[PDB]
Amino acid sequence: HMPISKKSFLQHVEELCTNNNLKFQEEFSELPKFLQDLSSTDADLPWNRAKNRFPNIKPYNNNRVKLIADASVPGSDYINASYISGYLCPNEFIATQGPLPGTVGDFWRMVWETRAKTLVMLTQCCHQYWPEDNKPVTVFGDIVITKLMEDVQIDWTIRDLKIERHGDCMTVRQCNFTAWPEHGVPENSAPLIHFVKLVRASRAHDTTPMIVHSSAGVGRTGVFIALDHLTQHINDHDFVDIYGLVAELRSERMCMVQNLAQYIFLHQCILDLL
Ligand SMILES: [Cl-]
Repeated sequence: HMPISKKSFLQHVEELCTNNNLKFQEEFSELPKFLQDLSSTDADLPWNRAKNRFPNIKPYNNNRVKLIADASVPGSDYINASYISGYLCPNEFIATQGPLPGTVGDFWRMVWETRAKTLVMLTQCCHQYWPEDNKPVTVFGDIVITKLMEDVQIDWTIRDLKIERHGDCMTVRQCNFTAWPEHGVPENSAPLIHFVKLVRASRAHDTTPMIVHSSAGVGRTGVFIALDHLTQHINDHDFVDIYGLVAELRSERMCMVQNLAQYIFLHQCILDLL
């Protein structure tokens, strides 16, 4: 196993595609779904199981996002969310599922406690966890959310939200990509790549994470985080290692880049960029 040079990349992909994606499938089937010997037992505890949309998609104990715990309430520290490294720093991202109705409060508690100023939503539209224009204030525990603005563009919608607790407050920008097809991957890579760049340009200049979500927090979320890595990488280097990147992402959250179509789409994006 080795990274692939930019000059060799198209030939590499052509070889993977031949004989009905024979080698693409072989390769993708080589990647285990999860890392052997990293526990995910916290996510399997009885008091946490209803906080997971899919019983087979769980964060690892070591890098799950831990909410402030109440010692008298088991599971008060739990959300199905994982820290994921970015290209320039560890813990740049949190990969999470879109909240379940019963974990909306937990989701906003995560936003508050991590001081996250940017959310990336890859679905439409799956529970709306932000206020409606006609009911623009919502309350979860001691956290209050106020919708401040909405900006609907062709391939995404931007929403600014105020979050407050005990009078302290923060503004959070939600970047909601709206151009992902109901089935399969985007036919055209350009809108998603533009969205990746837009999100990065909007980010807070502090060490706080960006929260990225999709239904399971692994498929579309994995593609988005992988593209944010790959787009930066190819500006600094003349080789690319999508296989190794996915193996690293899976070492931080099981099943990141969940299916062969998503894996192939990452290669198509690189082809389009070169
Ligand atoms: Cl979602």
